[PDB]
Amino acid sequence: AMMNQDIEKVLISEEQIQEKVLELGAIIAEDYKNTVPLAIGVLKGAMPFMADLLKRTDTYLEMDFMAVSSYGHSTVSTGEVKILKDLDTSVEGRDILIVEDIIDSGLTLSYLVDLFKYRKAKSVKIVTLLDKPTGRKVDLKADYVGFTVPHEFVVGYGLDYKEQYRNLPYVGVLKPSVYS
Amino acid sequence: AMMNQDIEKVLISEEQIQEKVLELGAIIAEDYKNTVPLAIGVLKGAMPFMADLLKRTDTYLEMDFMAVSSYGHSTVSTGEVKILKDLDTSVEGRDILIVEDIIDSGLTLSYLVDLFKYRKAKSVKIVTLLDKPTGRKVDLKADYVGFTVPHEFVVGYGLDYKEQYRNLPYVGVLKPSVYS
Amino acid sequence: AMMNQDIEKVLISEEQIQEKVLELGAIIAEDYKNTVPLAIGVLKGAMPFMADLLKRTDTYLEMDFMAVSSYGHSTVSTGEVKILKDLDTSVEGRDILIVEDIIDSGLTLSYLVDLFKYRKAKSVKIVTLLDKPTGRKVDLKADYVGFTVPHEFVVGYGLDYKEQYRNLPYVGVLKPSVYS
Amino acid sequence: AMMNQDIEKVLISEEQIQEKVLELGAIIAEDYKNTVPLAIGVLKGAMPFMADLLKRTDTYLEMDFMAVSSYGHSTVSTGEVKILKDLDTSVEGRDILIVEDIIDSGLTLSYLVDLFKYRKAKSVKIVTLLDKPTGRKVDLKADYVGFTVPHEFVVGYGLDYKEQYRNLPYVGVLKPSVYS
Ligand SMILES: Nc1nc2c(ncn2[C@@H]2O[C@H](COP(=O)(O)OP(=O)(O)O)[C@@H](OP(=O)(O)OP(=O)(O)O)[C@H]2O)c(=O)[nH]1
Ligand SMILES: Nc1nc2c(ncn2[C@@H]2O[C@H](COP(=O)(O)OP(=O)(O)O)[C@@H](OP(=O)(O)OP(=O)(O)O)[C@H]2O)c(=O)[nH]1
Ligand SMILES: Nc1nc2c(ncn2[C@@H]2O[C@H](COP(=O)(O)OP(=O)(O)O)[C@@H](OP(=O)(O)OP(=O)(O)O)[C@H]2O)c(=O)[nH]1
Ligand SMILES: Nc1nc2c(ncn2[C@@H]2O[C@H](COP(=O)(O)OP(=O)(O)O)[C@@H](OP(=O)(O)OP(=O)(O)O)[C@H]2O)c(=O)[nH]1
Ligand SMILES: [Mg+2]
Ligand SMILES: [Mg+2]
Ligand SMILES: [Mg+2]
Ligand SMILES: [Mg+2]
Repeated sequence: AMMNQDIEKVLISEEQIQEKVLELGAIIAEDYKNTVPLAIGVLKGAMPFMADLLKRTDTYLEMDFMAVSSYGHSTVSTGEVKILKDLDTSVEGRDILIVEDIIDSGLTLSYLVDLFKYRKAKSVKIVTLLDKPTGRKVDLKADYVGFTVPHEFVVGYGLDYKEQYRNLPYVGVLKPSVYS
Repeated sequence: AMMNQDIEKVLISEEQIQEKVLELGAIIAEDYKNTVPLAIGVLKGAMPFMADLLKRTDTYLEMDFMAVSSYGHSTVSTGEVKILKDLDTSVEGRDILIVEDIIDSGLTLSYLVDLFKYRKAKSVKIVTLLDKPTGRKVDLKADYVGFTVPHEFVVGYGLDYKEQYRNLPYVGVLKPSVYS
Repeated sequence: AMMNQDIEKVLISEEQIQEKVLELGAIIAEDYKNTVPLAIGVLKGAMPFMADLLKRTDTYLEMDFMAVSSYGHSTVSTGEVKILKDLDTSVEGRDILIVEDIIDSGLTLSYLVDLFKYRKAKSVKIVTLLDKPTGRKVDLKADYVGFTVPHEFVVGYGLDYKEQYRNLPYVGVLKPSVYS
Repeated sequence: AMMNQDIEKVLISEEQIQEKVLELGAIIAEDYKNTVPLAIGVLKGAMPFMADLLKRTDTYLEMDFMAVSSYGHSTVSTGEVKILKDLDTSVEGRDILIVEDIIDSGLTLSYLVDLFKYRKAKSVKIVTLLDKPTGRKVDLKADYVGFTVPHEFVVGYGLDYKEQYRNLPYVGVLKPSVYS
């Protein structure tokens, strides 16, 4: 019983992830050299990428995190979600950088973006490791993108199937037999 | 030995409060007869008034509550507050009735008002037991008001000094010897 | 369309509730005359009763509130729940009084009781408006009880059916046709 | 202009951290091969270490997180803290692995340890990257330790001074001129 045996194929190895993280980190450090931004991750999936990205971003910055959950029907259509943990600091006047593992529908993330704008953020940018424009249900594009990927359910490096596989150091596609 | 000894004068007796609450309840019941509104109280102070008001509001309605805290000096400027407990249901398409004990500066309350408007509320109205408009730091008008009271620090019927005196059935003014 | 028309029969009218609230309040005020207890309500159902009870409790006290939600299978068997809003003050050394609308299974409430004991409460007592020893799934008895009632689903005065009827000023039994 | 100029000395380089993390990950993967543990990080500081550790832990596991804050002077005594974000799943019957960046006083961590034991955890173990046992205000031993470090205030790899320097890929000591 080993996780590797559940993966049909690899999409992005650890080597390529760390390479792209090094690239995005250096770009972000230069873009944010004249401000102390508030970098925000949405639990749970964004944590591994956010960890590796920010330690390749050589500039002063603060971290924070938010936890949200679905309301049921309203979340599936407008992205409105229940805030379980709000930010530990105010958004007003801050340059916000949202760090995400993947953008698929974009519903929830667009709700948070405009929420931070309602809270009078100085700016709101997005950096995502993976982008799936296929399943997009609102006009939302990330400012920084590590990889664009097909509409195929992947796992690893923060992305789960029923709360497991988040700890893989790579991203891959599960064998169809894994699903249940 | 007893709280009444700390009270210098009674500003609004229990009898007066229940008379106006009976009045407000009937008005609100008429205004919301063709909708199932979401009646929201902001902890902790609004709890006694919200309880007695909806007891007098003979119409179908749901209850919910929110808890917030300040970000320090940031809240004092725009009223932005940390959400500790969001609503249990979505705001979109709902008629929101915010139940408050008192509106003084209005900073925090206006922030929640436009938060719910950002969340696509069908309508957002405010009913407060006490209105202290002389303290406003923002333009915010309550739609339903029990009493308008002078620019003074009161206590009782939800309103606390250092977390005490909320359980008084009336609204009064403390003797200056109490402040420390 | 009026709520009264949905009630098959009344269990406790408003007059009897306020009478019992006056009785329990005076008992609690004497028992807690030599301490400033922390009175805690569990949202949402306990709010109306907690409001009326504490304003008939003529002694110094503090209020607080907690919000919890179910985990699924673990909540149905052991009462363990997710804390959505924790207390705003520490429990250590405090005399805790939990104010509840009804005790049926007792699972959740016994989890919170022993949680406060784990947090080194000086004492943990319970006051409940209604008690249904029928559906009890753990040995838990309230210290103060307003009314013992049969194993029949009631509504009003904080108790809901699908989030409605909480605002009734009395407790009654819905007509069977109301259910869906 | 750059953070490295604020650092007086590097205590544990990035290369050393990843070597030990690789070691810890393999050990933990062996110890948890016959269970699906719940790996819990305490925000914010544990995020970088937790990310790299589970990347090296080739076994099935779930991730979760908690957020807390202090009650003022009360936390300093028994470590009791306000829960801002509880776990997303129940603790009962689960093998809990708490992932920490550093253990200094141990007050807060011991409180969470016995909280999870109160919630009927099957087991509760602790892995910390850094151990500062000379600062203990309670008897708490970590089961897995990366490095033991002297009684000194460090920064980097999750550890902050006034919310900054978390994003350093190493652990260092600030120049005294930085403290204000
Ligand atoms: N494993 C995996 N997950 C995907 C994929 N695409 C989207 N998700 C996740 O599914 C959840 C719901 O996503 P959607 O709302 O449909 O799309 P969105 O990501 O654009 O919002 C999100 O987080 P969540 O799962 O609700 O939270 P968490 O897992 O981040 O804690 C998202 O991260 C994928 O290809 N693989
Ligand atoms: N006792 C008392 N309180 C007043 C009075 N006027 C305002 N407050 C309360 O003080 C807190 C902050 O007041 P302001 O910022 O000045 O006014 P605002 O609430 O309208 O913004 C609010 O709640 P809070 O105290 O932060 O929350 P909670 O106590 O409801 O939990 C508000 O309800 C008064 O005359 N007497
Ligand atoms: N209307 C009504 N409700 C009852 C009755 N008996 C129990 N409940 C409610 O159902 C929910 C689950 O109760 P149980 O866990 O089965 O029993 P317990 O009350 O002893 O814990 C509780 O709150 P909750 O509904 O989950 O939260 P909230 O409604 O207090 O927000 C409780 O208040 C009843 O006769 N009538
Ligand atoms: N930078 C740094 N921090 C240390 C050091 N030792 C302890 N801390 C952090 O300070 C906070 C309180 O520390 P103590 O109460 O003294 O030690 P304890 O965490 O073991 O109880 C904790 O997290 P926190 O800061 O309150 O939370 P967060 O920063 O993880 O969000 C802890 O992680 C150190 O040498 N350097
Ligand atoms: Mg997931
Ligand atoms: Mg107050
Ligand atoms: Mg209910
Ligand atoms: Mg810190």
